[PDB]
Amino acid sequence: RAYRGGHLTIRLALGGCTNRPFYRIVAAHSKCPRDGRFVEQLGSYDPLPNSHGEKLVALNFDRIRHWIGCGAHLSKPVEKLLGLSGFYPLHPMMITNAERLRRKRAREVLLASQKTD
Amino acid sequence: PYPPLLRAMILAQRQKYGDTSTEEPMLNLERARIDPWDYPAKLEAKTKT
Amino acid sequence: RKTRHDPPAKSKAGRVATPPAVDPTEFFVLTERYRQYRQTVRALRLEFMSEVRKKLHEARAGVQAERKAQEDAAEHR
Amino acid sequence: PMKGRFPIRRTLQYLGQGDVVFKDSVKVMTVNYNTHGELGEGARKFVFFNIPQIQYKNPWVQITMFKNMTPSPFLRFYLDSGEQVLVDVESKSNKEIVEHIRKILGKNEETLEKEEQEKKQLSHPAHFGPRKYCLRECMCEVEGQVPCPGLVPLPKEMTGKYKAALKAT
Amino acid sequence: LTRGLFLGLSRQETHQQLADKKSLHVVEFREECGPLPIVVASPQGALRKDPEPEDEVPDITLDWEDVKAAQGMKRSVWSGLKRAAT
Amino acid sequence: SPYKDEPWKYLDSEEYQNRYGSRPVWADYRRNHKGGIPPQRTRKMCIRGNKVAGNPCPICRDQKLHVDFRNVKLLEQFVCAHTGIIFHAPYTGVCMKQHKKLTQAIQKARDHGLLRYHIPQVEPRDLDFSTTHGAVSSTPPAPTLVSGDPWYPWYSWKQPPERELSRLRRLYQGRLREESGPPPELMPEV
Amino acid sequence: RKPTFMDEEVQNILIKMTGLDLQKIFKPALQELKPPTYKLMTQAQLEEATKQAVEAAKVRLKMPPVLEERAPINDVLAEDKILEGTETAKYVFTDISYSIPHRERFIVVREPSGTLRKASWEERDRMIQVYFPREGRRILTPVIFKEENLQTMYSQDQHVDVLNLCVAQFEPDSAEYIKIHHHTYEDIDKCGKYDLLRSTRHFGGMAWYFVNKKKIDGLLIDQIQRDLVSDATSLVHLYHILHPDGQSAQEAKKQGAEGLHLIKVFAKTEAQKGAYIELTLQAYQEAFITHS
Amino acid sequence: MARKKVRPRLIAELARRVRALREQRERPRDSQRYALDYETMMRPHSGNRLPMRAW
RNA sequence: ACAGGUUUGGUCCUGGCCUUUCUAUUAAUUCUUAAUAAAAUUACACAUGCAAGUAUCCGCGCCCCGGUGAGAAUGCCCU
RNA sequence: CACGGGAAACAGCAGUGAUAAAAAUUAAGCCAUGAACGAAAGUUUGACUAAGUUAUAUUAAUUAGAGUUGGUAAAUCUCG
Ligand SMILES: [Mg+2]
Ligand SMILES: [Mg+2]
Ligand SMILES: [Mg+2]
Ligand SMILES: [Mg+2]
Ligand SMILES: [Mg+2]
Ligand SMILES: [Mg+2]
Ligand SMILES: [Mg+2]
Ligand SMILES: [Mg+2]
Ligand SMILES: [Mg+2]
Ligand SMILES: [Mg+2]
Ligand SMILES: [Mg+2]
Ligand SMILES: [Mg+2]
Ligand SMILES: [Mg+2]
Ligand SMILES: [Mg+2]
Ligand SMILES: [Mg+2]
Ligand SMILES: [Mg+2]
Ligand SMILES: [Mg+2]
Ligand SMILES: [Mg+2]
Ligand SMILES: [Zn+2]
Ligand SMILES: [Zn+2]
Repeated sequence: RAYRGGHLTIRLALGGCTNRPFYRIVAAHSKCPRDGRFVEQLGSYDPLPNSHGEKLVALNFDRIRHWIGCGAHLSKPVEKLLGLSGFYPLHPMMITNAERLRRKRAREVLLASQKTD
Repeated sequence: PYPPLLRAMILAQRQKYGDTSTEEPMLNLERARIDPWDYPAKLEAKTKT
Repeated sequence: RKTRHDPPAKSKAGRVATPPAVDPTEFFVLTERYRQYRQTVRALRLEFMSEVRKKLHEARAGVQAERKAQEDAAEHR
Repeated sequence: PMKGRFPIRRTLQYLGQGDVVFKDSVKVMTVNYNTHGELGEGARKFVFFNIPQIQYKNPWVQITMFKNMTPSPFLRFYLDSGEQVLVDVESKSNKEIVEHIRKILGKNEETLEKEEQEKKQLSHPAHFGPRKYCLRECMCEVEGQVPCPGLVPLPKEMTGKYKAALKAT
Repeated sequence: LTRGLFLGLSRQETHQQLADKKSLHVVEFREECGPLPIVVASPQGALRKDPEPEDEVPDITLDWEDVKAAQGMKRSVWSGLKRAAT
Repeated sequence: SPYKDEPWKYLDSEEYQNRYGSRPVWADYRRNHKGGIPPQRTRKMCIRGNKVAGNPCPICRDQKLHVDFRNVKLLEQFVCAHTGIIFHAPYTGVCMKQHKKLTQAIQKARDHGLLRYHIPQVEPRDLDFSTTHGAVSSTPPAPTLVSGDPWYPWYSWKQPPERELSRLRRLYQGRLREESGPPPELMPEV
Repeated sequence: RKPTFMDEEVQNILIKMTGLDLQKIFKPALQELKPPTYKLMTQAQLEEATKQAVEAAKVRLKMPPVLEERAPINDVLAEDKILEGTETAKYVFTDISYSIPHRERFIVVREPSGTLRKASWEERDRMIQVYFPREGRRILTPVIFKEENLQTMYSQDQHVDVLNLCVAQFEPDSAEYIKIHHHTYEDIDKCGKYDLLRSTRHFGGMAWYFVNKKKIDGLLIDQIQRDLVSDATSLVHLYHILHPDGQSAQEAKKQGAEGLHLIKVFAKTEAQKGAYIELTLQAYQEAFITHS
Repeated sequence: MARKKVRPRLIAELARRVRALREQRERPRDSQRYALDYETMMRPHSGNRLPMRAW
């Protein structure tokens, strides 16, 4: 329907099943609902590991770069997914929470070593 | 340098069309200059051109 | 969700938000990582803009399109 | 269809098997014909048989009949650019009229499979959603992934209530 | 029903009689066998060299129930009912 | 059942030929129902515990019949010879549980090759078979890849200037949090 | 200039090798049947229908390509030790579009250690199947291609269906396709079941495997037993084409041998059991001279 | 869209007219708009409380 | 519709009604545990609690999500 | 329609009266997706996620009751 404003957004749409989520990579309007009407479905992302132990991601490269080139904004998880893809550089939130896991796990190692004594 | 997999498409596309030259493709940043946050935004209405 | 004409909550009327504590060195490296991150993403985005301009300009006025136009006109004649 | 002199021409197979598709600039197609004389027999058979097929394959193109005004039957094509194409029939039979129209102004065969080829690009197999537009609905239905919780129950360790119970204890 | 059924099945025309009355070969085109021309009957006697007149629009009597079944407009709930063994 | 691990022995037995003969098992069974049209769904399960309810199914009235992938002669009776599809449950007369078991058994037999079924001739997947493209062939490595350095200089950690730390301490005084040093290179495990 | 499978000489050799059996190539199949269509045809229309069925048979016996074993893909596009422990599983990124051919697609794996690398061939083909459905391929490796199930189908002489499942499931440059085809040709070589694959499009594959594996003995015995000897010396000429430096080829060039002399030279020279080929050819010669 | 049974609404245009007239007449001055109470840090005109980083 | 029951001392034809098949709400009787899907009497009136905030003040958002089918033959498709 | 007048508005999430044959918790979190804001750590979100209740519907078993027995239409003996 007709909205007062908003922008074009490439984001993750949550469909799927109870305790089995699924995100469809969706280029749509910002002001529409999460599972509402979209412009184009680009890709998919499987949040769960399979029998092969793989999390499976599909991206429609030419259409994604066309939408970004004509001005589609990206959300934080899809920039994270593109940073892991290597079409975009690594997202500094992945960088900083990685170093936060390094600091936390090193502090846990030190706490375990102190609790051993 | 490019992000690596985009750099892989650049190498693959030039190898597909036969460009033998192995020069590293470079992303140029003269239009990428970003004025930081405490610049005061223009409150005057921009004239459409 | 709420609406323009409804009153706000009485409990949250006297409530103001609290920003979290700041780790200064981590904040500074974080701020830099956004600066050259947004630099790289901006350069990539204007590169995709140039690609969109190239593809649209070719789809409008490509040499193949004038051959198609000349061929269909010649066949019609 | 029991009624009618030739009941087979009113079926969907006859309407869909007539292959004449005009160009996009074609707007008006006009048949002036006569109902007397052996000369207009081919034009009368053309009106009786093929104009439903051409009108089915070109729903937006106007097609108009006129009877007994001009002694010789003819067809007249009115285009977008004011262009008037006259096809004169006096002794040509129905199939010759069909190939004559399809050769003067129709759509080329290669243009037909390319038109259905960018028509078939719109339905990409990699999309997901409803059955009416997409092949799959769940990602669950794919053989290698996690089976769907409405058919195969999930293990306890993945379940959110067990996660909340272990976090609260 | 019994009298009409026996009259209809006694007025049945075989492929041998059709080939004898037309003096032409009759060919069965199976769909599971592809484009292979299975010949099931052959005209004994003199075989005619003149082909059949190919009419662009055949003149046959069509049934509206059969055409409606072919076009998929038969949405009756009793047509697709699963039933017992023969 | 004394047969158990071999279900085809009762199929080859003399008692099967004496009772059923060359006709299938479900040929002599007739389902009782409410009118001239049977319901689309049969009885769900016919034996509940030790109790056999009413007229049993053609499989279920003979307890020496075993629904398995090992016997092909039993499973062929529920598969059409010409059409090559599994017969539906109202066509035969078995219960829904044994019909699901039959469907799984025919699927496992076709996956194990014990039952013939139609395999269409399939064209090769791609038109041109080329490894020459850089998607499958190896690309030359990056200058940052051969040197062992991260892809960008800012992927690692850099010690910030002390005047910038003092400036951030001045701007966020009162709400400050304790600073941390460089991160470890490799984590140890618990 | 080594001989390849797509050369015109070897293609026409295999086309005249496989023969044409209309009833065998057009068999009533096990899908859902429909009532056949009848028409009245003249004799000339009957040979017209027969000949259009002949080119339909030729485009049905358009043979599958056979290739060598592909090289594994071991290329790492980026290494990141900073994401060594952030994730437990591995990520697969797949290029999807309608206009890119499937060999040119980018199938890229992030390992849990943080390496951006190229995927291997098996997971690459698995991704191609998952994000591009087609009939005949299972995503996981089927149980049917285990050796016990292969021996079950081969004792039930289902070799044409096994090869059809192999070409439908796997890719011709893969290792599993090669080993399944080779084990099939070995077992039909041991059992002498060459008559099953005569009018099948997979005849050229086992002929090519035999001419590279230097086992022409049993196949030549089978062809002389089925009394088709012009195609047998066509097979010998195929052997001489694929082995230009062979002592049979030099003896053939020295003697200027015809077809039957060519078969005799091959049997006396390079056949492992040439006595069987010689006695079978002698029996064929005396039988054909007595009956003609 | 356009139909043959559309009726000429006037009150919506009149209300937009009166609303524009009233905002142009009673447009708030910057002094009463931006005057501040320095203990509560709460705006008497807009009802907004100041953030603590600007306190 | 693969049809069946039903007019008459009885037969044939025409012609209605009902049964056999599937789904959804309510009621009655009965009822053991899980998983999944769905929660639906009301455009009648509402006690109470929450559902629009963020941000170095300006600003930006504030039926955007979500809810309902009252009204209108409204409207579907296309420039 | 909403300038104005009746008049103090849940056709938001929960719940309460009236009414109807018609009966979900006056509940936990933004941990994940979307939205809003901010340069940003981040904040909010009765959307949502995870649950609670209900044979309303499918599946698995832990479970045995309901309908019917003149014909259509499977199936009855003795009493009143
Ligand atoms: Mg849901
Ligand atoms: Mg409201
Ligand atoms: Mg009646
Ligand atoms: Mg009467
Ligand atoms: Mg009576
Ligand atoms: Mg109820
Ligand atoms: Mg504000
Ligand atoms: Mg709505
Ligand atoms: Mg009205
Ligand atoms: Mg409510
Ligand atoms: Mg109430
Ligand atoms: Mg209810
Ligand atoms: Mg209640
Ligand atoms: Mg109640
Ligand atoms: Mg709460
Ligand atoms: Mg949140
Ligand atoms: Mg958050
Ligand atoms: Mg139920
Ligand atoms: Zn699912
Ligand atoms: Zn049973």
